Amino acid sequence: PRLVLRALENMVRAAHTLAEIARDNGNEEWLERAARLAEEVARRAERLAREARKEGNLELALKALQILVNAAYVLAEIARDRGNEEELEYAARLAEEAARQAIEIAAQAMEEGNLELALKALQIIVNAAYVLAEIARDRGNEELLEKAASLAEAAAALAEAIAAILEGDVEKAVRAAQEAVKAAKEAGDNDMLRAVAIAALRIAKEAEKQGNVEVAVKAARVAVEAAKQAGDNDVLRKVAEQALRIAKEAEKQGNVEVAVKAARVAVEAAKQAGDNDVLRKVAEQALEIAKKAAEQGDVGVMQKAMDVALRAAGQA
Amino acid sequence: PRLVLRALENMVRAAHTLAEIARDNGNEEWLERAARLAEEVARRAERLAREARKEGNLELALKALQILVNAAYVLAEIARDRGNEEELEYAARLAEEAARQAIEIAAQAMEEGNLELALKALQIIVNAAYVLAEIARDRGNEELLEKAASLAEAAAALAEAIAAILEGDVEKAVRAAQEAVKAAKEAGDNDMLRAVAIAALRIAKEAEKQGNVEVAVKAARVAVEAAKQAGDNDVLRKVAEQALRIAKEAEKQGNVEVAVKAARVAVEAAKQAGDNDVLRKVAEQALEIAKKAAEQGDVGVMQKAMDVALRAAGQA
Amino acid sequence: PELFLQDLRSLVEAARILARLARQRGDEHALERAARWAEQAARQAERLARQARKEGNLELALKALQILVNAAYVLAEIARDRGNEELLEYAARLAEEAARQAIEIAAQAMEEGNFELALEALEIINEAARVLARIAHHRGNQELLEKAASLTHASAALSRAIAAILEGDVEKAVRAAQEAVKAAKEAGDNDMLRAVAIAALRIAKEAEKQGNVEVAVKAARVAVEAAKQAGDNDVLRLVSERALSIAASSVKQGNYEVKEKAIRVAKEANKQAG
Amino acid sequence: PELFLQDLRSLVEAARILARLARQRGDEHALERAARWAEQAARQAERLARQARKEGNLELALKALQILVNAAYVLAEIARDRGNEELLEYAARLAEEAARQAIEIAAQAMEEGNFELALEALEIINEAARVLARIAHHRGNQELLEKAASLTHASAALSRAIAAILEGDVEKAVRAAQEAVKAAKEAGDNDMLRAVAIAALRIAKEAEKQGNVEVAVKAARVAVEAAKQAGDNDVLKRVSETLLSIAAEATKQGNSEVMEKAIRVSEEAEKQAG
Repeated sequence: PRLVLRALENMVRAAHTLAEIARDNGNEEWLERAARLAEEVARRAERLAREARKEGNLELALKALQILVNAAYVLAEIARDRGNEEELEYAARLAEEAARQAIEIAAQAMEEGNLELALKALQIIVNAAYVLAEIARDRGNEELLEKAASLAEAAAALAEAIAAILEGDVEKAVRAAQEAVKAAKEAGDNDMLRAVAIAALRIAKEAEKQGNVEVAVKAARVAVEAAKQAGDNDVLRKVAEQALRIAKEAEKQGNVEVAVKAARVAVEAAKQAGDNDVLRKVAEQALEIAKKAAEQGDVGVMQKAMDVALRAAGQA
Repeated sequence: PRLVLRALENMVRAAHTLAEIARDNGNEEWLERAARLAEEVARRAERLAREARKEGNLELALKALQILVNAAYVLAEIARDRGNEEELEYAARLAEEAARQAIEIAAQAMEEGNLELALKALQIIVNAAYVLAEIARDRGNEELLEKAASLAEAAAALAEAIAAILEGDVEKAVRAAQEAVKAAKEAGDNDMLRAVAIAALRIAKEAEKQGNVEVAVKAARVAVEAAKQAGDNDVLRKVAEQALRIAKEAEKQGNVEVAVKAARVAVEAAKQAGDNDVLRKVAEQALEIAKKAAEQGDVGVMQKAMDVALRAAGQA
Repeated sequence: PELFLQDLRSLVEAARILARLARQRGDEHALERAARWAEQAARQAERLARQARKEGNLELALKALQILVNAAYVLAEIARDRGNEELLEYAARLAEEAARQAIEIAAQAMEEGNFELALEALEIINEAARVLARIAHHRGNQELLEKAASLTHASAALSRAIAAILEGDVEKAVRAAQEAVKAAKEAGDNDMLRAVAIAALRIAKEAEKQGNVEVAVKAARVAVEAAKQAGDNDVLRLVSERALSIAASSVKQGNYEVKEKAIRVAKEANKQAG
Repeated sequence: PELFLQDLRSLVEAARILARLARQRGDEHALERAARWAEQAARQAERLARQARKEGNLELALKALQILVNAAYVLAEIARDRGNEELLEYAARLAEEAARQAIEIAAQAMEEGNFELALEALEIINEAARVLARIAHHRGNQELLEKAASLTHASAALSRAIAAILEGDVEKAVRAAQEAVKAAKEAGDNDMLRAVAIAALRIAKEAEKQGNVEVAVKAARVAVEAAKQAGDNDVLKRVSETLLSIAAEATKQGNSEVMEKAIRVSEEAEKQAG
């Protein structure tokens, strides 16, 4: 394992030196040799990364992704001086596909709570953003420049959110997350949305440990905002389950207003998902919330508790 | 190590079978192969015996000696039907120095007090002597019958005496030892007589534990009979040490008559060596015997103690 | 010990920052000051770098070489802008020596199968080559540029063969080695050819470990090509011995034809050794 | 298990003693009884000796073979007086297969380098011939006497050679083996020749361990002599392989002549395998 990664990286570094030497001298044969060398290494690296993911070692996988990103940088360096569109297209495909895989790694790492992997993965993603930018500029395409910028901003917000997950300021975390969904919704990238949602889920998980059900619901409001665009059914399920967990804490606190808002979120998500067991569990808890709101006896809150629970039943 | 002995023994088996088969045909070539093997076995076995005499595992040596006896039998079996004297002579010469070296092995074992090795070596000596006696009849050297016979008979008498030492009737052992020296004296090998004297020293060394100083003097009387033939200075020196040990105990036991006789034996040995240090130490203890006899008031024994002490002094 | 490398690196960094500053703020006295600091750091490192082979810590050795390579970048930059082709000579000699030493380190590591060090030494060689190319660009030495391209190609091929050995695809390794030997022939260095032969020996050793005698004969055929061009009798002897390993393994397989080839290869190696 | 052999020995002594008394008594019925006492042991013991090759306790195996040889003597002691050749032929064929199976045991023991068991098996072989010879004394075939003598001679020469290996001189051992192969050439048994070949292989391995490749070439040359006199392909493989092993050590010594010989003879062994 380790050796083969090192060796591939060293081959990429060799391709980098050769491309430097060739571009200084202007020799076409040396450029062609470099291109041939780089392509074969890229094909090798792609297979290695696919295997490393199946081995389930995320750390080795993200090193393989970094090797691929380095390879893409060299390929782009060759291509942008060579002057062919398919070479730039291949580099772009490599970069975006690596970024997809990297975000899937990051998503898994965030749900596992492995900060080290997640941080490394964001660095890989930032590096991919650099490669994408270099390609996009020299190719001349505003849409791909807009991808790179919006992805980079969303990544920066995710980094800020990860920092907030270390720091424990959940208001700061939500402030970041609001910008994160803003960027992600401007991009329309499914994996970026998936990442934002999973981040919001862990933010909520921590907010529950702190007992801050209010900010947890604010985070859930962002989570549904993203999830409603994305259609990740299992993420919608995780969101709905968490929204009920949050509502149960809001019941235990006696904060029926927060509990009713938590139901208002839960039903919004459930209506997209169509999961019947979730829908019935949601309506079940909606009646439990309404029961406790009736024990509090707040009439205007009960009109809402009615309206939500009855609308939920009207979908279920 | 032991592998080589097995191989040599089994080579003798082979040569023996080769002669056993060949005598029906008259196959002189098979007999010649056998004879050449038997000579080689003797040569290697002598080397083995010399090396074993450095290595100190006496069992390897005595087993090699039994192999030499067996090989000498094979030599004799081939030789007697050829009728040649040299073919008997070489085997006789080998057997003599083999037996002589075996007597050194037996001497060492009896001095160390390992009866097991003594019995083994003595049995080897009896077997070696059987080959010498068989050759002697077939060749007509009747004096070699005497020499073989005495060497055997003495070796057997020593074993019998060893059995009597183990039973504890030491005078029965002395009765055997008297016959042993007589037998040896009928052909007169000084090395055999050294081994006999060492056996008599073993008897004395054991008798010091038992306190029958009277029989111990009878054993010393055998010892000096043999030692006076051979003249080994350290044997004579050891005999003096034993005689003084016997005297020192016979004084404490009050048997000054046995003590005086022990001194009478002591000088009989010590005069042959002529070592003034021994002779003065002996005469000094002889005056201690005279002093002890005076302390008993045993007038005539004190006169005899004067006689023996002064006679002992009169030799230095 | 390690601190000396770290502080030597700091002196290189100070020299780098000074040189960068001096290109903005021109002063021949500061330029000479930087040149003195830089050459002193280089020679101070050189003492350690020569010493480290006696000490046998190859990691510290190749790290000392990395210092020399990094310093050579600064020396070349100062020299080419200042107009001192003698400092280009000194830097080139430092780099060429260091690379020659690194090739020996790589050979020893490949004899061990301690490929970690080999890959790193090859990395040092690549960076050394990068500096050499920067130097040669200003001298106009197209020959040195072709050699650098060849060298980097060859070190890459060695790296690929190494990877194929950790992967265990000895056939792909031999296919890569067939490229490597051509690249080394084009480079025209017998010590690089020794590295190629040592790699080919380690390839054949893997093929023997795995029992793949047929591919081992192909590996040996490449190995003896490299050795036949290099002229090193100790390599040719080791090749002949390995060829007899393959021959014995071929008789163990009962394959008379592969035995026959293995003997003919052992005899080619013997014919070149004389 | 052990009691079986001890009781069989007692029953063999009883049959012997009954026949000794029976000749004074002038009685044939006692000879019938004795022959039956003996046969009842012999057939069961033969099955045990065969079975023991599965069980791997070669000490009990060779002890059972010795019991069979001791019985064979007693059987001959009756049969030579009783005047029936079928009984003599049964005993002879039984003894021939017993000696042959002892050689099969010895071949395994010498391949394993267990000279200890080898000398004991060779001891069985040395004694076993005596019964065939004392039978042949009465049957009048000098040809059987020659076979018997030769059978002992070859096992004795192996014993003489084994001693020189344990004493640690491979050249003296090879000289003794050169006598042994001539003794086996007079004897004309392929399985004895296999025992010689296995010994010559173990000797060659010793000579390699001691670095005396020249002597090892002689040792293997004797090994292939035995195989060339009586064919065994797996011997010829092992020999040809070992001769490359010798050639490799000869390469390590730099002795091109001994290496070339070791290759040429490795090739002869392959050429004989065909």
